[PDB]
Amino acid sequence: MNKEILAVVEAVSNEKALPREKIFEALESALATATKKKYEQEIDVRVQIDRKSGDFDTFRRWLVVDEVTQPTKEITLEAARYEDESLNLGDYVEDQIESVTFDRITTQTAKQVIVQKVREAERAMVVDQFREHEGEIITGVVKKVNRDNISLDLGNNAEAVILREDMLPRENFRPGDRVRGVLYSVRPEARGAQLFVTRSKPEMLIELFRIEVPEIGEEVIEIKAAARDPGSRAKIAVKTNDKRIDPVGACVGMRGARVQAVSTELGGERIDIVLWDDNPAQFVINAMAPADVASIVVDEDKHTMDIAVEAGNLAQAIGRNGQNVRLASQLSGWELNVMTVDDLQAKHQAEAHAAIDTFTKYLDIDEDFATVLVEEGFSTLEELAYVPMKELLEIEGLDEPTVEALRERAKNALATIAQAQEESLGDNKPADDLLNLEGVDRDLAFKLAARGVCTLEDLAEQGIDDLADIEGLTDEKAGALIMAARNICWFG
Amino acid sequence: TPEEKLLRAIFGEKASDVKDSSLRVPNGVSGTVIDVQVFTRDGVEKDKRALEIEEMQLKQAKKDLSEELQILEAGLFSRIRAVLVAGGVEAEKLDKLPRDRWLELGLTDEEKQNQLEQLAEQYDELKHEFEKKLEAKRRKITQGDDLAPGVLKIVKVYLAVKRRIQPGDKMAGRHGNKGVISKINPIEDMPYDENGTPVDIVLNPLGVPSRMNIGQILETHLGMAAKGIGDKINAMLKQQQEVAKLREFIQRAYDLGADVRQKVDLSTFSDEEVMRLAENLRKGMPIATPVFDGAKEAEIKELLKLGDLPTSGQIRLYDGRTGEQFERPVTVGYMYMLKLNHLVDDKMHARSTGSYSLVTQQPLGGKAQFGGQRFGEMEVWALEAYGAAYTLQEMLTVKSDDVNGRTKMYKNIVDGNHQMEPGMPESFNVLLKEIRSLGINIELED
Amino acid sequence: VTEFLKPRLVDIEQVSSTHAKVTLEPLERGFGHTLGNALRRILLSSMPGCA
Amino acid sequence: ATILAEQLEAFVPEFDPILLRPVDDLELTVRSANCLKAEAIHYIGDLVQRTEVELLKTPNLGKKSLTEIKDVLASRGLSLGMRLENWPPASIADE
Amino acid sequence: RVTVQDAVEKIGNRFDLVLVAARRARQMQVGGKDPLVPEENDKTTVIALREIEEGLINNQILDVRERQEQQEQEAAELQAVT
Amino acid sequence: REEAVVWDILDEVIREHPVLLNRAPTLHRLGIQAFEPVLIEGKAIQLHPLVCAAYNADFDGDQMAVHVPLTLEAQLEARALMMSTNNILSPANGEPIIVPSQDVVLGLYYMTRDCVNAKGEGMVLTGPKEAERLYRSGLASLHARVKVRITEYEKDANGELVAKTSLKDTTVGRAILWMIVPKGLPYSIVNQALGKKAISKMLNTCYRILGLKPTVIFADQIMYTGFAYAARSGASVGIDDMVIPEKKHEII
DNA sequence: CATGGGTGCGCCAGACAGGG
DNA sequence: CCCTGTCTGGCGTCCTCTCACCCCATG
Ligand SMILES: [Mg+2]
Repeated sequence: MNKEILAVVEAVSNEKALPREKIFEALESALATATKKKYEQEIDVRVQIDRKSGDFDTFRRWLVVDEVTQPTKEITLEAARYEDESLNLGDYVEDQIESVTFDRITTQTAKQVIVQKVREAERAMVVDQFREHEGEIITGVVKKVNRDNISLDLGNNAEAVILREDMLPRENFRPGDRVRGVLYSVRPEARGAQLFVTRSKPEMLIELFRIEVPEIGEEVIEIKAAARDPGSRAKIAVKTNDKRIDPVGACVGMRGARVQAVSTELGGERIDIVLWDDNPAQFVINAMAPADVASIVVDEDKHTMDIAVEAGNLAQAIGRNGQNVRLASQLSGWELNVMTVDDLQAKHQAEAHAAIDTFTKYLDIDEDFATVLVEEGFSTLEELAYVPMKELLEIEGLDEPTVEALRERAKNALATIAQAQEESLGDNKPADDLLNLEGVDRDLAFKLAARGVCTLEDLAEQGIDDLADIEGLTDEKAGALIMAARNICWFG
Repeated sequence: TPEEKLLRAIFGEKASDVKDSSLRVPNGVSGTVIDVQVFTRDGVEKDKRALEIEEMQLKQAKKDLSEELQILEAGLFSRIRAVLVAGGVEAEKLDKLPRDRWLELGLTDEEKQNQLEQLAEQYDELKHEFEKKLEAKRRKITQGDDLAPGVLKIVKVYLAVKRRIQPGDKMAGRHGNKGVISKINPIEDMPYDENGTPVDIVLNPLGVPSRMNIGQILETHLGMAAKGIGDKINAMLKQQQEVAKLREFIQRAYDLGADVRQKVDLSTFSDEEVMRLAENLRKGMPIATPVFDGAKEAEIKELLKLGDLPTSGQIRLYDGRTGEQFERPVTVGYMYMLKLNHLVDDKMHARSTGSYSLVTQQPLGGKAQFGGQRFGEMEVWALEAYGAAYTLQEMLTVKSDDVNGRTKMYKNIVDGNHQMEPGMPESFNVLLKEIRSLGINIELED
Repeated sequence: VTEFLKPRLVDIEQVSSTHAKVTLEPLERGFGHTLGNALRRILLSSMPGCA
Repeated sequence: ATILAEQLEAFVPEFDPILLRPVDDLELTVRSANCLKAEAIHYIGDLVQRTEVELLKTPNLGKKSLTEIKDVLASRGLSLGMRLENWPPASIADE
Repeated sequence: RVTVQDAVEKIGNRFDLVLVAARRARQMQVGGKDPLVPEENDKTTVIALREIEEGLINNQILDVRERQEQQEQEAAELQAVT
Repeated sequence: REEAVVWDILDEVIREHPVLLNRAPTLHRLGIQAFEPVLIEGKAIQLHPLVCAAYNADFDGDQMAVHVPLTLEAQLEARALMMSTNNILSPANGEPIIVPSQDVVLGLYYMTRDCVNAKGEGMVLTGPKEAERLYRSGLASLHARVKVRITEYEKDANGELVAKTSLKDTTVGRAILWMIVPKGLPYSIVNQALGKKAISKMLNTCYRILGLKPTVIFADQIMYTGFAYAARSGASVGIDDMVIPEKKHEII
């Protein structure tokens, strides 16, 4: 009876490595809840278990509050202090109440609350101790297969889930099968699965390589990037600081044994291992393997790279359904355009001709001088307007007066283009002139400017009939805006 | 359990082992508790309600014997007043003194002082008899009662159900016309006549020529004659008519026949009994018809002619549903019908899964024991006579006898899988043990 | 006290052509007969027409 | 149905009274009602102006009787410490 | 459902009707197979006899479908192994 | 507790689940028959009247037992072997056991008969539908001889029903009862007076020609129209109905 | 306390005597 | 042994619903 409480507390404390205090607090809450259910009225109840005897006293708790909303469970601070002057806001006032007999009903409630406390203590500490597993490749047994997810048993009452998107496209699991996967997310949800496991994401590939390649687990080789088409093909980029170690050779292993072990665990996924380079162009050449790259052109402003290949290698460089270029682009972070050497030359000739036409049209220069600007690397009016004067003065035949005139023309051309677009739509010119009439929103100003009504004068000249087809403009609203425009233009 | 054994510590008592359970009673009947008896074997402590019943019956018997003494003393004093009307009467002096001394008044040695002495003998006998009988009645209430071997107290409770009528009860007349009442119609659907009154009960005519009880139709016609006389009395009395017209009509309704035995006359009833006799005749006039010397047809016709009813006994009747007339006018009247105590909420019974017998694992028999109906031998023959084979297999293996078979069946029914695992009847194993308990060696081969 | 079960034609199963079957529910424990009889007697004769 | 229906058309400021009510109408325990009467609290409008801290100073008013008063006031949508401007109305000042 | 006359017109024994309809109702109830006729929330017995009346189920077709959907399961197992 | 939601559950399980009704002295196999339940406010088993002649069940205080086929093969045996529609012929012979017993033959015998003068004597009617319309409106009598035009379907080909329409000199009641007869039977099955032997051979010829399902639905329509016109008949029994012979006393 | 010992049914049918 | 009379055994409808009462006796 008495000594049995101590023996139970000691057995549970030792077996679940849990603080005795946390078990008692929970038993007190369990007994309070079991007591509340025996009364027809909603009462507040505190239970206190004596830590030496295992005896327990049950109260009618009265949550000391400032304002009483529930007179059956709450008492004012003034009324609580009339019974005991030591009480504060948030304390409990008690009332001698018959403790519930410990029947198999309370026993079952106590068992359930202990089990729940162990889930939030023993199992929580087990998950904390398995900080590596929360991130590394956990191993589970398939408990249940549904259409949209697989439930894994990890042992110790821990359940994990693999979602349909987190599976490989050709995997078929049965109840009782062993499955490995990366624990990529732990969610403290009050309902559902708490442990989310992936086999499809790139982290599964990284951690399989960490286990299979000791040199990655010892931090001698680093995986810098991983790009993956799950169950089909992946690319990994590897670097080492030790010049004595070939990082690609280490990840492949003797006759490919290491990469084949990882591929076999991923259902026969093809894995390319590439050397990481700190030069983006050299890294993209490596990422494009097994296709040979002839030349690369880098557009830093668009964050894009044009990759020229021999006409025989084009199909290999793109890969089946663009898989090779897509995985290389995901691995590099660059947008990759794969074309032939002939197509790259034709593209550059078309861009050079478009730049020459743009410069000839807007800068009032001859085609010979526009060609020199493009040969010196200028492709946009913005570059010519904003580039440091020193770079323009390095061009053979440019003097300081001609560079100043060229920049002034480029700025005036950019301003003319801006004004043209601002009057064509409602960016600035029609967003101020046509939008002067009170009531004109930016959308209506652009709808007016699409009809050639660009200014407040153009609107003052319209009839209601000329504007009747504009979506969102009623005849009354059209008439009001035309009259507002006329009042400003003709009577201001 | 750990917590059930910890009961001593957390709360108290001891340990939760013996099943705490209060004898609660079953269902099927309503009622109102009208009378509770409590009998106590002597020596056992009377609780507070047994002392309440003891005080109650002490109080009732005390009041009853005291009222015996008071009522018989009132009759005795009325006798003393009746004797002292003559012979030394005191008209004013009689009620000046207390009433228990009505003997020493002025009166000589006659039969009257002798009678007052005899009444004094009776009065003192009643006094001492009341003393000794109240002592004996307190003894009878206070004592215990000899009872069964090893019983403390018997509580008897009298429920008082009020059972009305419903489709399924059995009613019958007095000639053999039985019947289960089949539908309790509304008022409007009843066939009414060209006065307005609905008929109460619609029998079936076809039971008359085969089941030859033609007496119920003569009883029906004579009952309609009786109610016709009763309606004419109710009409002559509801109009507040003087007693002369009531005397006329009641005399005409009581003569009415051949040489008969009755021969009453209302000229010696004196104008107050005739009103009370008509107060008793207004719901109908009772008619005696002795067994083999009864009322012939012409007398029924002459009594149906005294009321203004049709001679043939048949009124044309309208319909309640259609509101249009039934062709070929029908027979109405009054029949005296009896409710029999073969009710329908005493026969109706149903059982899914109840208790099972002990020696042969089959369900119990009866209704008070919550039992199942006997699927007898001729029903087994009638299912062999069809081709029903699985119905008979579950009718005598799964539903009845095999215990593992029926627990598998109950799990399979509450999970939606209609399927039986057959097994063997356990009563066939009882047959094997009874034949095997002789010198006979019965087995099961293979 | 004047609140009854107001009914409605839940379906008109018009069987084939020139023939319908109109079911009305729910009525009181006695109003099916009075509406059937009223509509039956009125349709039979009162309803006018030409022939 | 149209014929049969056409053949039948010839047949067919102390807040409010709540405040203006006496405290005895609140169904309070005989203890709580007698404690309020001892402090000259006659109307519901007088009770609603008093704070919980003021009612606890009243002789013989316990924490239990204060909880009863709150639960009863809450059942009527009233709370302790409401300020009524112009209470008592001049209609009550003459009793 | 009132009569089962055509379900005997298509299976002449009137005892094989009970076996075929019981086999069919056990496939529809616990095994989780769809009815081949659209129901009206009938129970599985009447849906079995309603499939018998259409003719699309008797013992021949049930043996054909059990052999083919047992060979399909063992074929799936063999192609999963090898 | 019997809450408000278990009665919908009960109307779900009762549906399409037959029960075995059984009279207590079962002598032959027609004394155990399987029905479908229809729930009753009450405490008494309502039993269809024609079926009573199989059970030897009157209603003078009789009791019956209900049994539930639990398993699925037993539900199918109750529907396919022991259903009450399947037992329409007695196994001892060829005679139908769902013969209409007592009220319904009185309703038919009063309906299909004749009298030498009634309302609508010798008028001519364009079909049985207006025969019933003349009976209901109050312009003719149920037995009044009349030429009607009936269309009897005789199936003289190999499974093809050939219509022949003609004018039969018949009564009003025989046309009203012709509205219930199925297609294949000839009109002369109702042209007579229809006692009990005649209605038994009516159901027997319907079973031999048109099979089982028209005979089940026609047995029900016989019972309904017999009960309805026996109610409309008002066929009582009086004391004057038993006519004493005037020649009886001289014979004695 | 524990144990210890009426005389109103009638037919069929085959086995056991009983003559024969 | 072949027929005759006697002597014992085996058997006689199915479901239900109440009730009442189950071994003395005693050294
Ligand atoms: Mg009977």
